Amino acid sequence: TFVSVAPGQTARITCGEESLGSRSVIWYQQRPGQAPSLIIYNNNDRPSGIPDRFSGSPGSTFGTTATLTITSVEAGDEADYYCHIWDSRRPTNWVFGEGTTLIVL
Amino acid sequence: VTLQCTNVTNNITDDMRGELKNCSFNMTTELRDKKQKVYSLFYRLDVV
Amino acid sequence: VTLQCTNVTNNITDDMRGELKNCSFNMTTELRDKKQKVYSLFYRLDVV
Amino acid sequence: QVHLQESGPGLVKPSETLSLTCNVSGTLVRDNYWSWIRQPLGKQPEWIGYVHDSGDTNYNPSLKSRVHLSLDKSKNLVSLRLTGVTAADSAIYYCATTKHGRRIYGVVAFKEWFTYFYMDVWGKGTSVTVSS
Amino acid sequence: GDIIGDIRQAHCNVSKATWNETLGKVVKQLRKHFGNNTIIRFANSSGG
Amino acid sequence: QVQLVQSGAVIKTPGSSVKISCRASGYNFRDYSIHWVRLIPDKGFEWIGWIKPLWGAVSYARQLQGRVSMTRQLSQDPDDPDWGVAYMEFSGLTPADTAEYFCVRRGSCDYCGDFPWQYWGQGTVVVV
Ligand SMILES: *[C@@H]1O[C@H](CO)[C@@H](O[C@@H]2O[C@H](CO)[C@@H](O[C@@H]3O[C@H](CO[C@H]4O[C@H](CO)[C@@H](O)[C@H](O)[C@@H]4O)[C@@H](O)[C@H](O[C@H]4O[C@H](CO)[C@@H](O)[C@H](O)[C@@H]4O[C@H]4O[C@H](CO)[C@@H](O)[C@H](O)[C@@H]4O)[C@@H]3O)[C@H](O)[C@H]2NC(C)=O)[C@H](O)[C@H]1NC(C)=O
Ligand SMILES: *[C@@H]1O[C@H](CO)[C@@H](O[C@@H]2O[C@H](CO)[C@@H](O[C@@H]3O[C@H](CO[C@H]4O[C@H](CO)[C@@H](O)[C@H](O)[C@@H]4O)[C@@H](O)[C@H](O[C@H]4O[C@H](CO)[C@@H](O)[C@H](O)[C@@H]4O)[C@@H]3O)[C@H](O)[C@H]2NC(C)=O)[C@H](O)[C@H]1NC(C)=O
Ligand SMILES: *[C@@H]1O[C@H](CO)[C@@H](O[C@@H]2O[C@H](CO)[C@@H](O[C@@H]3O[C@H](CO[C@H]4O[C@H](CO)[C@@H](O)[C@H](O)[C@@H]4O)[C@@H](O)[C@H](O[C@H]4O[C@H](CO)[C@@H](O)[C@H](O)[C@@H]4O)[C@@H]3O)[C@H](O)[C@H]2NC(C)=O)[C@H](O)[C@H]1NC(C)=O
Ligand SMILES: *[C@@H]1O[C@H](CO)[C@@H](O[C@@H]2O[C@H](CO)[C@@H](O[C@@H]3O[C@H](CO[C@H]4O[C@H](CO)[C@@H](O)[C@H](O)[C@@H]4O)[C@@H](O)[C@H](O[C@H]4O[C@H](CO)[C@@H](O)[C@H](O)[C@@H]4O)[C@@H]3O)[C@H](O)[C@H]2NC(C)=O)[C@H](O)[C@H]1NC(C)=O
Ligand SMILES: *[C@@H]1O[C@H](CO)[C@@H](O[C@@H]2O[C@H](CO)[C@@H](O[C@@H]3O[C@H](CO)[C@@H](O)[C@H](O)[C@@H]3O)[C@H](O)[C@H]2NC(C)=O)[C@H](O)[C@H]1NC(C)=O
Ligand SMILES: *[C@@H]1O[C@H](CO)[C@@H](O[C@@H]2O[C@H](CO)[C@@H](O)[C@H](O)[C@H]2NC(C)=O)[C@H](O)[C@H]1NC(C)=O
Ligand SMILES: *[C@@H]1O[C@H](CO)[C@@H](O[C@@H]2O[C@H](CO)[C@@H](O)[C@H](O)[C@H]2NC(C)=O)[C@H](O)[C@H]1NC(C)=O
Ligand SMILES: *[C@@H]1O[C@H](CO)[C@@H](O[C@@H]2O[C@H](CO)[C@@H](O)[C@H](O)[C@H]2NC(C)=O)[C@H](O)[C@H]1NC(C)=O
Ligand SMILES: *[C@@H]1O[C@H](CO)[C@@H](O)[C@H](O)[C@H]1NC(C)=O
Ligand SMILES: *[C@@H]1O[C@H](CO)[C@@H](O)[C@H](O)[C@H]1NC(C)=O
Ligand SMILES: *[C@@H]1O[C@H](CO)[C@@H](O)[C@H](O)[C@H]1NC(C)=O
Ligand SMILES: *[C@@H]1O[C@H](CO)[C@@H](O)[C@H](O)[C@H]1NC(C)=O
Repeated sequence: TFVSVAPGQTARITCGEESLGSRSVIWYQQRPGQAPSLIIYNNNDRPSGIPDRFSGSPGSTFGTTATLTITSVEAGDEADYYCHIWDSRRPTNWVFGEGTTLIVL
Repeated sequence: VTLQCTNVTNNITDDMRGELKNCSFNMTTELRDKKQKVYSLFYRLDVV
Repeated sequence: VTLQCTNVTNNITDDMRGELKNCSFNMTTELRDKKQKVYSLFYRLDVV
Repeated sequence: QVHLQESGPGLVKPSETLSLTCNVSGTLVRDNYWSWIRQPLGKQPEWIGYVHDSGDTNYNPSLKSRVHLSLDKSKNLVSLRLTGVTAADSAIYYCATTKHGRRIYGVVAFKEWFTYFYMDVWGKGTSVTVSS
Repeated sequence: GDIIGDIRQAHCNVSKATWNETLGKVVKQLRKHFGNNTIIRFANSSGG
Repeated sequence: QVQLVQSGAVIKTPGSSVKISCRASGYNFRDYSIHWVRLIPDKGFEWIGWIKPLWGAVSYARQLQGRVSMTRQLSQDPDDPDWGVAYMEFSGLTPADTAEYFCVRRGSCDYCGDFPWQYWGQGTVVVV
């Protein structure tokens, strides 16, 4: 669960199980030592304050995995990422997914 | 054959009821000796 | 039924191949409970 | 402005009724969905539950018995309560504000949707450990 | 076998503007056999 | 011949719910309707409702709706396909409902409405 990408390139964070039903993922960002924050609050929609460089995967597909694509990776992306999936067949996931660290050169 | 059926993988709420049952059973293959274990899906209006 | 076949009793040379297979199997008798063990002969173009 | 000031005993003896409060900033407790998150040491965080007045008090079914969330509208305070803590709940805690939202995937009249949750702003947190 | 996607109920649709207009027709011709000022109502097939 | 055998007499309390069998035999049960007639003293006969027993499509009276329910059970064996049984669950009784209950059947007559009932049941008296 470690992805090392030098800056200038792109990054793809993969979390969660396979797509069983129609999903609605929730993506977070954990600062080291601090409290987590929010990145994506739907399949693709994001709140204000973060740039457009963060993106997500649509949850209208069946058989894929909840990705997290980042274009123009900078030094501020050196943090811990957590997926929080809400599938329509499995019940409420009270724990977050596989936390992957995106360390940048 | 006497089936063995569980809930289909779905978000089972108490208000709704299971429309589709799982029903994994035994059935003879094309060879008369062997018996494969296969599964299917079945509606609730087809199993008792 | 899943057969069990050996070479027919013959002088097996490496150049020739077995044209007739032995193929002793199991098969129900006229009674539904008992199962006799019978044997036959079969050509190689009939068994896989 | 929105932020969350917390409290905590920190070092707790086992098998004790653990409690934890979390202050407000500007916004009142009566007008937001309130949720609580525990993050273990170096692990992925775990949703303790979510609380609100008028019904929305559904807990995490893993614990489901020793937890009790509660509101305090007079002090403008939210509160967590744990009864009989073992040595596995030694973690950090988080009070947080959450927004809801429905994602329809079919007919809305056949109850074919769900209401998810997401926590936009979080508290600063506290380390509540249990040892001797 | 498997069901891909979501478990949704099969349904049917009719247009409410069209269907209520058609019941406005058949409630007029029904009064030709049962007289006027007759409060015609419908129901949903009591049993069976 | 056509024979309709009913159930025996009962003694019920106000607020109970009777069930009156009517076992038909001697004809193909998947063809002919079965009605139910209640005979009250000082009021004459009174209809209740029919049951077309191919599928089980029923229709009751207007003043007895919500209180009557008629089911049927067919004969699912090819060794004896004529017999069958109709039912009637008369719910929410009253001391003003004590009467005699008859299950009838139309005649195989072809110039003949559904209502000129030929063969009758033996009669079941119900006391409340
Ligand atoms: C008989 O009549 C009924 C009555 O209308 C009709 O039911 C309708 O069924 C359709 C589907 O068959 C339902 O359509 C869904 O609608 C929801 C809600 O969208 C509406 O509301 C939002 C509010 O914000 C508006 O923005 C939007 O424009 C609509 O007005 C949609 O969300 C659904 O689409 C998503 O989900 C699908 C499956 O997941 C995807 O295939 C689709 O692409 C959408 O996914 C996208 O959006 C997601 C949103 O987060 C996003 O996360 C994804 O990544 C992706 O980008 C869907 O269209 C409709 O609601 C029903 N009507 C009512 C009143 O509820 C029957 O269809 C009709 N029968 C026949 C045979 O015609
Ligand atoms: C063909 O389609 C028709 C039309 O939909 C169906 O008729 C409906 O059947 C359902 C199921 O029986 C009915 O739903 C029930 O309604 C009851 C009355 O609702 C009123 O009262 C409640 C409070 O009691 C209010 O909340 C509500 O807003 C209404 O004002 C409810 O009491 C029932 O709920 C109870 O049972 C369920 C299940 O156990 C529990 O989850 C509940 O908590 C509660 O205990 C239930 O909701 C519906 O009313 C019918 N529609 C009507 C009468 O117009 C037919 O059923 C369908 N055909 C077939 C064969 O199914
Ligand atoms: C219908 O009928 C035709 C006519 O018979 C068949 O055609 C013959 O098929 C056989 C089998 O393939 C052929 O036999 C082979 O001939 C090869 C060529 O023979 C020359 O070379 C060898 C040395 O290499 C000399 O000794 C010989 O005198 C010839 O000068 C041989 O090389 C083959 O032998 C090899 O394989 C066998 C088996 O593995 C070993 O035992 C040998 O030691 C050696 O390794 C073999 O003998 C024959 O030539 C064909 N006839 C022709 C071409 O006229 C058809 O096959 C048949 N139809 C069907 C469907 O089978
Ligand atoms: C997969 O399945 C699970 C199990 O059902 C779903 O979890 C439920 O989600 C619904 C979301 O609507 C919750 O419903 C909410 O209940 C509140 C009160 O709950 C009472 O009842 C439950 C049992 O029914 C008790 O356990 C509990 O203690 C309470 O006594 C209501 O107040 C809520 O209403 C509010 O939200 C709706 C949303 O539309 C508004 O319309 C209302 O006006 C109001 O604001 C709401 O109805 C439910 O509690 C959850 N749990 C259970 C056990 O049912 C998942 O949602 C589902 N889907 C996934 C994971 O995608
Ligand atoms: C009806 O029930 C059957 C019986 O459980 C379901 O089939 C089985 O489902 C499980 C869970 O998806 C499968 O297990 C998985 O297998 C993959 C590949 O081997 C593995 O990588 C996973 O870790 C997991 O073990 C299993 O393969 C599958 N089949 C059998 C024969 O057991 C079935 O899914 C149910 N019906 C529906 C509609 O879901
Ligand atoms: C399908 O066949 C298998 C093979 O016989 C059955 O499995 C055995 O069933 C008997 C009777 O219940 C048990 O005593 C054995 O312990 C079972 N063995 C195993 C390895 O499972 C099985 O029950 C049959 N039915 C289904 C639905 O699978
Ligand atoms: C014919 O039936 C017999 C009787 O069951 C089979 O013999 C047994 O086969 C099983 C499965 O291979 C073995 O575990 C037993 O040890 C066998 N017992 C004996 C006494 O042989 C036999 O395999 C069947 N098939 C053939 C081709 O004979
Ligand atoms: C039933 O479905 C058909 C096709 O899915 C609908 O016909 C379409 O209606 C829309 C709305 O006016 C038009 O824009 C399309 O051109 C129509 N297509 C065709 C092929 O006719 C129809 O309206 C639907 N009816 C109901 C009651 O939902
Ligand atoms: C499975 O279906 C039965 C059918 O009555 C239901 O009672 C039960 O809640 C469903 N779910 C589970 C997990 O058994
Ligand atoms: C029997 O037939 C097979 C068929 O390939 C052959 O290889 C084998 O040499 C024959 N003889 C024996 C003794 O197995
Ligand atoms: C149905 O059509 C009639 C025809 O005039 C109209 O008056 C009525 O408002 C319509 N809608 C109903 C009965 O809901
Ligand atoms: C009922 O109303 C229609 C209106 O067109 C009228 O023609 C008819 O005569 C009326 N019926 C009677 C019995 O008057």
